[PDB]
Amino acid sequence: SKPLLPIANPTVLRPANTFAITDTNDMSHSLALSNDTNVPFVKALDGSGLDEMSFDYLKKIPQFIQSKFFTTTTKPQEVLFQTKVMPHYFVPGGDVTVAMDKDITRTIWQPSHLAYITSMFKYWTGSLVYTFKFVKTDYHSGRVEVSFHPFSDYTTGTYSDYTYRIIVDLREKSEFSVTIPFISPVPYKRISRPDWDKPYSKYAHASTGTLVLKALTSLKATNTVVSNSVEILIEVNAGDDFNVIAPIENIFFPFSLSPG
Amino acid sequence: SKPLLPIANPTVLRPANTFAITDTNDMSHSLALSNDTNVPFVKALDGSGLDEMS
Amino acid sequence: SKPLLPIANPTVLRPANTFAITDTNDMSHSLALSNDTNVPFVKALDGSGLDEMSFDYLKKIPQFIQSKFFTTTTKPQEVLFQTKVMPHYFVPGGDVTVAMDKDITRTIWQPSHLAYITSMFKYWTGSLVYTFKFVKTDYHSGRVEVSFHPFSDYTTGTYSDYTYRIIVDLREKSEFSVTIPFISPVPYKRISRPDWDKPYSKYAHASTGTLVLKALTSLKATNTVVSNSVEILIEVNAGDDFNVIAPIENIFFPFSLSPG
Amino acid sequence: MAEQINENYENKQQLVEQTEITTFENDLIVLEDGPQMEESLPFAFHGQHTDNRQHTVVNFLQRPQVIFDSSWASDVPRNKQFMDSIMIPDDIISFPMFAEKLKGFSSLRATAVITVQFQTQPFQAGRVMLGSFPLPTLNPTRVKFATNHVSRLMLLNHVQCDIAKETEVSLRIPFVSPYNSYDLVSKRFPWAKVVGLVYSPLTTTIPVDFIVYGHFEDVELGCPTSGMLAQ
Amino acid sequence: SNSGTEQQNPRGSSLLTDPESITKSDPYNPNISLLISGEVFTNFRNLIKRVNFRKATTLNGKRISDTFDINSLIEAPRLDIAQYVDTETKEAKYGFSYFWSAPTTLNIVAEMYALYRGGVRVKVVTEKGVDFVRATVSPQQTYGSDVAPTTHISTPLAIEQIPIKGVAEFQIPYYAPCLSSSFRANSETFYYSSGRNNLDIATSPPSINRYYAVGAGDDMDFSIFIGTPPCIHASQTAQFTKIKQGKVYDLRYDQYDPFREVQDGTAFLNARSIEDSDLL
Amino acid sequence: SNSGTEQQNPRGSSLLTDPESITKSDPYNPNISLLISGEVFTNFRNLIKRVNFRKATTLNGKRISDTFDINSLIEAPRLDIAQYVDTETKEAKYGFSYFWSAPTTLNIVAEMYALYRGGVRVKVVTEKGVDFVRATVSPQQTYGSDVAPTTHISTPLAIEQIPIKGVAEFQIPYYAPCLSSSFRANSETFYYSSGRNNLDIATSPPSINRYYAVGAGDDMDFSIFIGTPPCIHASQTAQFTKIKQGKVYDLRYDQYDPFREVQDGTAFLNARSIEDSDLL
Repeated sequence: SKPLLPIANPTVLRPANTFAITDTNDMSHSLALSNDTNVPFVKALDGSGLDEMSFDYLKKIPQFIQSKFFTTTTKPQEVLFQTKVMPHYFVPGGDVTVAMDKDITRTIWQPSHLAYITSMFKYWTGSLVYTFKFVKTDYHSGRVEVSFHPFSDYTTGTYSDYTYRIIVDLREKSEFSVTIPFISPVPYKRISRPDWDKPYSKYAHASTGTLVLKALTSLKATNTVVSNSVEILIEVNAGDDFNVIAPIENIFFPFSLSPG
Repeated sequence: SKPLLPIANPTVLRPANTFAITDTNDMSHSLALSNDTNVPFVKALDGSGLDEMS
Repeated sequence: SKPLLPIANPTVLRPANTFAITDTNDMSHSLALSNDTNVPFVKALDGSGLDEMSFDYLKKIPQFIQSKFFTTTTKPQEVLFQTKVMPHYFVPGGDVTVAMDKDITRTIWQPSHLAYITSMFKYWTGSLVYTFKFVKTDYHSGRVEVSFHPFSDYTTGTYSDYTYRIIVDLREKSEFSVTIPFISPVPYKRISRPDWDKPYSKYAHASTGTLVLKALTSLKATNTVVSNSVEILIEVNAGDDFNVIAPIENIFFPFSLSPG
Repeated sequence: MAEQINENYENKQQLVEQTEITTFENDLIVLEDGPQMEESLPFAFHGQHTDNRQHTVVNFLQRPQVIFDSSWASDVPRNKQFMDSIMIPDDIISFPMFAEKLKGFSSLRATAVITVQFQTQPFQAGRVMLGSFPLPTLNPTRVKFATNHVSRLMLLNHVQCDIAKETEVSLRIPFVSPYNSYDLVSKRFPWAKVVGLVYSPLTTTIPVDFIVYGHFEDVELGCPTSGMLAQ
Repeated sequence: SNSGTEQQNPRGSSLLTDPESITKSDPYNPNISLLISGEVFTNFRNLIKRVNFRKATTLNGKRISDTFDINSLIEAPRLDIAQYVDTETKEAKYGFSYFWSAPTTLNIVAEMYALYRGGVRVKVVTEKGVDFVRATVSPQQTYGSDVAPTTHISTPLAIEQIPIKGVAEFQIPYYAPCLSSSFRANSETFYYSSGRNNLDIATSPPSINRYYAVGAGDDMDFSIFIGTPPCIHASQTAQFTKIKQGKVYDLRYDQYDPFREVQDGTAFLNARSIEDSDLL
Repeated sequence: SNSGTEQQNPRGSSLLTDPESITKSDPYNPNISLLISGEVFTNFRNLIKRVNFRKATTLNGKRISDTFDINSLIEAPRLDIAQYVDTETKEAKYGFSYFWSAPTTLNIVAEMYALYRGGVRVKVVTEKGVDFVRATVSPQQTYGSDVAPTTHISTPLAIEQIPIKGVAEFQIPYYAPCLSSSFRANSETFYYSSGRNNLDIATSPPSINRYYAVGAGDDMDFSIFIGTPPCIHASQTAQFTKIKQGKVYDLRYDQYDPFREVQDGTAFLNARSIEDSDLL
């Protein structure tokens, strides 16, 4: 035959498909035996059907973020623990501390599990789950008050009776874990460099509010059989609606180590 | 398999789609997580269903 | 008519289709009378419907790899033959031995049938079939033990009673052929340069284990009518599940000869 | 098939008797004799030497085996070990009950179960963490950074114990490897390294004692082998 | 309830169910990521498809080849300690450095897992005047031979033409004996769990600078969660201490990305990669 | 059973059925090539489609043409013996060499078979400044004439434009009188079994270096298995003996592949192709 052909649609040509995009198509060459040679997805390699790669699995893993004490010298209404409500923290003592010279040592503060996982994004949302462990016996005793102040600080003139709180009687009880909801004027808050020693009024863009663990009582204990100190162990979990968007940031660069 | 292919229609290539036009298509790269990532239209942001842009 | 046209999808252009791929399409020009001019496939050119090009046909062809002897001086439990379980070997005396000068001669060890066919790939799997010929009469006699040690060597402290073995009574019988299965911790083992004189503990990446042909008995024979030596002739065949993957290697370069 | 017309040699397909593993294939004649009309004594007459049960080689692996039996005082603080590290399954299958049974097997694919006991009179406090780093010989770069600190171990697969609440604790570690099984003849590719840290120190002088048990479930034993390597 | 004697939120329980809300009501808000972001993020398996620049080859000559291991790209690059000496006052200042390297989107995810499975995608950017770029994989080790060939006759070849396609995109499959392979360094030598592969990028005419960007192929999958890697603060890139001959950036980095400015930090004097035994 | 008096595993029986397992049970494991490799290999008919570089034309001048036989490309190239003389001590060292040639994926398969049938695919890479490349086939022999024409008026022509497509891909059909043709050299002269064809690659402007890569066309088929060819170890490419003026590689090779490094081996002094009569 061999007849002519009508003109086609005007095209526009690129050097590469868009690096930025997750989907659509890729122009690479296949160095395999055939094109679109792919390895089938095999699940439960880790022994469980939980997709260990899923964000909704990783985010739900508890992690210790700070320790406090609760003693027989604690006054009532004394704050034991006070944090901005935010997913990203620093690891307490798990710093990377390398020697530079015979006597110069430097310390890199290391990221929370949530801090690392949200490190590449820009905004977050959803409820968080704060767990409190009390390493004690059935023969210590104490009331703590976990009150969630959604928009404000805990300062002078801050009555905790306005806020969803839980007054837990720690006689036999030993642990405590609440889901702190996402209450904010913004559908998303900012991921940031974590700062323990900041109020909420600063970092107002990265936190929803402040949560406070407050003593209602001194720690009751007979000194001849049990101790006077009891360590508060705080963990952070990331709820179920915890959603994270806008992947145009980096707060933490990872590196690998060299074998020694 | 790998057989030959017939010749295609003659094309004509541009540096850009026409700036002037409202519609049709745009050749840009998406800097989002995925291509054709778009925000849904939400109406009555101004408190009324009147399209304040119309 | 002649109206305008909408813009097309953004394309990306290459100098050539991917050399590496077996399938998909090729951009070449046809120097024939018409495009996609192809010669129809005609089978049984070789007189048989077996696709002489199929890997699953080529792999199933027996080939002699080493000779041993079995005499009236052989002690019981003496190893006659010991090999790593692997498809690729060297041809015994079929070396390429060319003269370089009036008195310089060099020898190229030549590849097994399986060695050559798997030479372009990287990993193999599947069962192998080792054949043992005993060039004797009905008036020789002997027991041999063919025991497959899947993960280990044959050394001191190696009892062959732990392993699938065959104690064959060679009075009238003369031949012997077993399918040695693929037992390994890896779904595939490595194709390599073959080495007879290596144990399994070295080449642990290329072999499944060691197979051993061991005498259970001296060779019984009256010296006035038959001989004292009987030659063991070993062949190697490559099973039916023998699968070979990852075509990114070359161990053997072929060449053609010049007419003399 | 190459066709073969044989009339001088019988296809002696009998005289071929496999006995579990070993196959005899014989010429001439096979003979077998003994006392004829064999009976057995009923079970009341003997059987004072056995239990009313049978033990395979899969149990003997499902049996708990004591690995550790020790203590730790109040001098060890958070993020420091209270028990020695355990390689799975090297520090388990090296005990004679298991090793005598795994011998003669190529490999092992099973989930391992590490159980730990804890002794407490009700006046003692503290918490303790038991985690497992997968495949420590394949990623040695990352082992000691994921196990020198609590809150990098507990996001791994871990199990905690409140000293004044839990008297037993058991972590289930499923088999996981780039491979199918665990090479027994060469002991290559252990699939976890159990480490034990202190989540919070003791509050009294009285140390705490602990027993570490280890067994396997979901057991798939490999091919029979001699299991000896050169050296 | 929210408190009690049993462990109120163990790991195995956190993966499945959340504790009661402080409100003793429904604490959950509906997902509206698609309504504000315009896109939804749920799995890191998709996010690793994003290609970012990973390494650069500068310190060789005008060569026609560049061979290097593939699994090393799934690792995050080594962090190095940089010794700086003041050309005037001769006292030492000390910082951190990525030697002609940087991590990728891929490397942020891969460092949380133990094994990998699937193909790696490599895209190259070259200097001007380069006409072609060719990619080939080879096994790095002819097993049982002290030396590996310098050519191959049945390996994959893939040619991209720069002046008509400026980025040379290649996809390197998964070729390893095992189900899922390993990508970090180890001292295992008996038999191997990694698929050890080379990748040779050629340029016609021969050139000096090769810029490599890496990303996840479609079939990319990681296996066992192990934990968060050792990290460095991103803000440490802009912090610097001034000395006589110039600036000393806490996190020093090279022109690994052919599109980033060259930071005005003076060259160091010695480099030492942080070993696992250096951690205190 | 596994043993007996009849031949337990002849050829004709090995092609169809395997002997009993040593386990006296099922010895077979299931095919999982698609599950690990991501692809399945079963037939060499598909593998020959892979194109690798085969020869190079350097030792002519700045010409506008390069004519050569097509069936010679299905052969593996001749292996040559190289005489090296030490510029100092004047003793001879001896190695092997591929004179501006190398085998292809295609050549590994074609050397196991006797006859071929189908079209050959030839792809060319040229030097800079070349604008066009043209391909034409011609019969090499005007039968019955002592000379062949220098032009033709009804032959195939195929033009590729380099600066917009850098690799000039051509496909040469199967034109021979017989069902399946022969591709190796013979002394047959009565009538012929090979389809003797030339192939003329032109360059505008005329150039010197022509790099050719060959592969199997879709209709490629080989006929009669004959056996494994004479081979050379691939590891012999990196082994060398040092002399005064440089290195002497056991397997010496040229820049046949315009993307491979030039190996640092000194030129030889004499070349001799291994004849079939040289084998001992």
